[PDB]
Amino acid sequence: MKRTFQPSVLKRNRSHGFRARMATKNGRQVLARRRAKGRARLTVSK
Amino acid sequence: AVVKCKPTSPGRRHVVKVVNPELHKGKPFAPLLEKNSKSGGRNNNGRITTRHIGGGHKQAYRIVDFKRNKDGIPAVVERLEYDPNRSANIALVLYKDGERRYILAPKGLKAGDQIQSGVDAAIKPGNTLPMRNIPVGSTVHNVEMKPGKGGQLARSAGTYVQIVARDGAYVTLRLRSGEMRKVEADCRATLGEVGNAEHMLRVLGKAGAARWRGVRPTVRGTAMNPVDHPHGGGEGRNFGKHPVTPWGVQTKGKKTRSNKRTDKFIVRRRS
Amino acid sequence: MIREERLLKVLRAPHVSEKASTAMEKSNTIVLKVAKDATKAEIKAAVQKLFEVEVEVVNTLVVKGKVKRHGQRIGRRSDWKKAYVTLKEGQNL
RNA sequence: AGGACCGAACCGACUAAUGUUGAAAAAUUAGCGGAUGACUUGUGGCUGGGGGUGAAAGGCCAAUCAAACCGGGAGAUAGCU
RNA sequence: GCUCGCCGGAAGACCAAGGGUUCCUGUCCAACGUUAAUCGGGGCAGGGUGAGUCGACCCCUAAGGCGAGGCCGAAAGGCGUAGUCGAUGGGAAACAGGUUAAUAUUCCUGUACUUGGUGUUACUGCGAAGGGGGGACGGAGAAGGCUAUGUUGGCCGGGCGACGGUUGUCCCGGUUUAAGCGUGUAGGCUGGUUUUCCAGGCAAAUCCGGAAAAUCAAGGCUGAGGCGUGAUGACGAGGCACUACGGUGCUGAAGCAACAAAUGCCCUGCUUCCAGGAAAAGCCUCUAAGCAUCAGGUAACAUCAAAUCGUACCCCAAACCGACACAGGUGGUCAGGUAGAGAAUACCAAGGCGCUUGAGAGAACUCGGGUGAAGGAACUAGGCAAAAUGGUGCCGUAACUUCGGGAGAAGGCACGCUGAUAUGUAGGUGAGGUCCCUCGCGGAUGGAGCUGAAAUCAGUCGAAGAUACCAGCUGGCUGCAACUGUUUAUUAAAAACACAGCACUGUGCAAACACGAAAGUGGACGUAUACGGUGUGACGCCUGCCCGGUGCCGGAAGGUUAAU
Ligand SMILES: [Mg+2]
Ligand SMILES: [Mg+2]
Ligand SMILES: [Mg+2]
Ligand SMILES: [Mg+2]
Ligand SMILES: [Mg+2]
Ligand SMILES: [Mg+2]
Ligand SMILES: [Mg+2]
Ligand SMILES: [Mg+2]
Ligand SMILES: [Mg+2]
Ligand SMILES: [Mg+2]
Ligand SMILES: [Mg+2]
Ligand SMILES: [Mg+2]
Ligand SMILES: [Mg+2]
Ligand SMILES: [Mg+2]
Ligand SMILES: [Mg+2]
Ligand SMILES: [Mg+2]
Ligand SMILES: [Mg+2]
Ligand SMILES: [Mg+2]
Ligand SMILES: [Mg+2]
Ligand SMILES: [Mg+2]
Ligand SMILES: [Mg+2]
Ligand SMILES: [Mg+2]
Ligand SMILES: [Mg+2]
Ligand SMILES: [Mg+2]
Ligand SMILES: [Mg+2]
Ligand SMILES: [Mg+2]
Ligand SMILES: [Mg+2]
Ligand SMILES: [Mg+2]
Ligand SMILES: [Mg+2]
Ligand SMILES: [Mg+2]
Ligand SMILES: [Mg+2]
Ligand SMILES: [Mg+2]
Ligand SMILES: [Mg+2]
Ligand SMILES: [Mg+2]
Ligand SMILES: [Mg+2]
Ligand SMILES: [Mg+2]
Ligand SMILES: [Mg+2]
Ligand SMILES: [Mg+2]
Ligand SMILES: [Mg+2]
Ligand SMILES: [Mg+2]
Ligand SMILES: [Mg+2]
Ligand SMILES: [Mg+2]
Ligand SMILES: [Mg+2]
Ligand SMILES: [Mg+2]
Ligand SMILES: [Mg+2]
Ligand SMILES: [Mg+2]
Ligand SMILES: [Mg+2]
Ligand SMILES: [Mg+2]
Ligand SMILES: [Mg+2]
Ligand SMILES: [Mg+2]
Ligand SMILES: [Mg+2]
Ligand SMILES: [Mg+2]
Ligand SMILES: [Mg+2]
Ligand SMILES: [Mg+2]
Repeated sequence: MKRTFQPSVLKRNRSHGFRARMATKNGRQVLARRRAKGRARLTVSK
Repeated sequence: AVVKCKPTSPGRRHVVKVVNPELHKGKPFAPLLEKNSKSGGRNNNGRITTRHIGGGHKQAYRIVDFKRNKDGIPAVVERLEYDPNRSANIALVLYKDGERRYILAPKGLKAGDQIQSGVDAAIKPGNTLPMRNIPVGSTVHNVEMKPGKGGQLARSAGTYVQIVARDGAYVTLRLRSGEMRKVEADCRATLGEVGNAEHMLRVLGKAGAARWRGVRPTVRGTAMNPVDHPHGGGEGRNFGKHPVTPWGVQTKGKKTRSNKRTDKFIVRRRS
Repeated sequence: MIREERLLKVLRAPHVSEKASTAMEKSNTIVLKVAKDATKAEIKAAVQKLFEVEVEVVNTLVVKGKVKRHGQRIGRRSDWKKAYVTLKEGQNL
């Protein structure tokens, strides 16, 4: 059966990558939160 | 010519084709083509704003000359063409200076016919004039509403407008709706009726034929749940409401025109 | 013209292997580890200056570092660049 | 010619049996329907939660839907256990 | 290693996506592997990915995104112009052979090609952010011409048979060779050339478009394949010699023809239909400002350059998506033989596998199958399930019908093999020869050779000739829905939804309507033969009565009635 996760790196980076996050104020707040928590990986980019 | 299909399959039994052998069989005139990609009835928010639009055949946009401004220079009709973008056929016309244009094809116009625009033009079908220079009583089409703006009224297959009166700055027109409406006499009009009057006689014959034209299905309000439409709900076929639109406005006789700005120019409503 | 400073950085080591050995004997080709940002032009220039040979052509590839475990702790070796440098016939290095 | 016919690929899911701590959180086997079209499929795009989308089943919107998920108001309130 | 079995439009091969070292070699067997494990996609170490031509990057745009100014919005922001991004599409160029444990159109051998920079020489109107051409496009169908490929023959090498026979009309194997360059064919399209003029192509234009002459009628464009060359080469059955017995090294015959033949190519063609079928750049061409015997252009020759990143490996799967070495899911390409209409199906080839617990036993019962006396739906809610029917040709075929259908109605007959007709027919293909010949990839004639149905007659074997696999059960009455479609992913596929058709109604264009504090946007680059909403639902015959209620439309004498 087809399951929900059908990986595409291009779609991954466009939807959730660093530059998508930087593009909006809400996206920049995601990054602010994840820095404040001290995540080793801010985004799907790495 | 209107031709009934023979019932060699259920989907053909009720098809009635309108087959015009005059129409150019080749490709259209490429300098006057543009892309028009489809909307699906979605606006720039990406939301559906007109339901029931989607798919259908790809279509190139032909640049049609509704202004008919090229005054004084005669043009000969090269060929009549199918236009996917509209009900009327169009005519490729060649000006004496070597410019080509598409016009709405009037009834009767054929390859070889001359046409001209401007005040000095002869009163014959295809000729465009200011309506001050057209005799009261004339049947016209592709009528401007504002001088210079280009034809807006009576463009659809088989339509036309009568100039019924002139009074000073204004002519009065009988529109196909039946509305009597005033328009400035400086507004241009083309003589004759829009061609392809057989257009209305086609019978699509099957569901798919509407789909080819980019019309998606209509789900009746009463086939839905209350959450979806005012008409929705009921154990079995119930109704028991005044018919309304999906947004709850009464849809059987309630008038929706609200334009005080243009009321002055309506002499008599279609009624 | 590449500067002699730059040329002195680009070549990092000779690369020792059976494939490298066969390359030298069969096809007069030395295999080098080179700086990761070294171009083919620089590697050619460097080999000609520093080894005093004549180079026919340079082929390069980037070797991706292996992931490893060192007491249940993931690490990764560095990517590095390998140059197959073909010398002209007669030249010896 | 055809939303034509029979029939593989392909798309589907009518019947039965199995399975039901499964081989599988929806399948397998044997049959079954469509199979040039209102067909089917790849890649990318757009529509966002009282919102979308819906050939309309309250269907679907990441194994979640008569109002998604995540975080917060938050130790809601609980004459109940 | 020898046998056996299984897949073979795949369970083989090559990819994209995704993964990321799983690849190869050595070594180890704790854990992992549903068992053992000396083995492994497991541990450890080492190795391994080579590009002007493949792909990315790059140039170009689609949907769409972002968006200087801008317009709009309490703030955040929204929309959008110029722009700028964005492939799933357009845009230069490489092939064969060889090679590694592991890469190869990347290394090597041989033979090519593309674009650009410099220079030299000759000749010369070059010049774009602009103009024009081109790029550049649908569905279906039909044939011709081809090739991939196969088959047979010839050729070459080998064979003479474990058991009757097998020196032959016998057996086995091989019989391969690219891009490029040259040639210009089946086919397809199109009249050509010169001159003069011109309200068009924002300006200009020698270009494009248009007009009028004159003259000539064959000129051009396009184009598969074939042939030649590439190739005195490469490859080559096999033999011979070492072996570190796994494999290396050496040499090398034939290398032709006929027939069949694609879903591939000619073909972005041709015919036809309506639902009328991207864009932009590269490319070609035209000039503008400008530049002037300069720059620049064209040609030839020489030389230089063509970076960077990807390249291992899996990829219908034990490596991706499913928590698993999970009967699931996953787009593209390749397409051998016999039978067959076939990519169905059966058996095979190349190749790949036997599915990571086995060994016994031969109870009940369960699962999946086979057969069954007599009966034949008595079973059951219900013929559920099973059984059955099943091909081709010919004959034959009812009601009813919208004249298409119903219909494969129903039902009947034939069917293998052998021989003859005919040592292989009708048909297809077509060599040599002969003649003509704008003398060629030509035409006519000519039929060798090759291939080859279908039928009839006669005979013949079996219980049975559509022998397997494969492959309609049929008929009668009736409800519902006209029909093909659609639907509750995962208990409902239906009479439900949709549908063509019908009607009412709104809507005069800055349309109604919808999304949206708005700007805007969709409706539509549409304009009443149009568009929205609502109900009904092919077609046929039709669609009655009631306007009090509630809506809607219209009215305006009077009553009542807001802010003020
Ligand atoms: Mg509608
Ligand atoms: Mg309707
Ligand atoms: Mg319902
Ligand atoms: Mg409601
Ligand atoms: Mg009822
Ligand atoms: Mg009632
Ligand atoms: Mg090289
Ligand atoms: Mg490389
Ligand atoms: Mg069909
Ligand atoms: Mg479904
Ligand atoms: Mg099945
Ligand atoms: Mg059918
Ligand atoms: Mg079928
Ligand atoms: Mg319900
Ligand atoms: Mg769900
Ligand atoms: Mg709620
Ligand atoms: Mg609180
Ligand atoms: Mg609590
Ligand atoms: Mg088999
Ligand atoms: Mg590892
Ligand atoms: Mg391995
Ligand atoms: Mg042990
Ligand atoms: Mg074990
Ligand atoms: Mg390992
Ligand atoms: Mg701004
Ligand atoms: Mg914007
Ligand atoms: Mg844009
Ligand atoms: Mg771009
Ligand atoms: Mg692409
Ligand atoms: Mg390999
Ligand atoms: Mg051949
Ligand atoms: Mg096909
Ligand atoms: Mg590979
Ligand atoms: Mg297993
Ligand atoms: Mg699996
Ligand atoms: Mg598939
Ligand atoms: Mg098969
Ligand atoms: Mg048993
Ligand atoms: Mg049993
Ligand atoms: Mg049985
Ligand atoms: Mg019995
Ligand atoms: Mg019996
Ligand atoms: Mg009986
Ligand atoms: Mg009974
Ligand atoms: Mg009983
Ligand atoms: Mg049954
Ligand atoms: Mg059965
Ligand atoms: Mg016979
Ligand atoms: Mg009844
Ligand atoms: Mg139905
Ligand atoms: Mg269901
Ligand atoms: Mg079901
Ligand atoms: Mg408008
Ligand atoms: Mg109904």
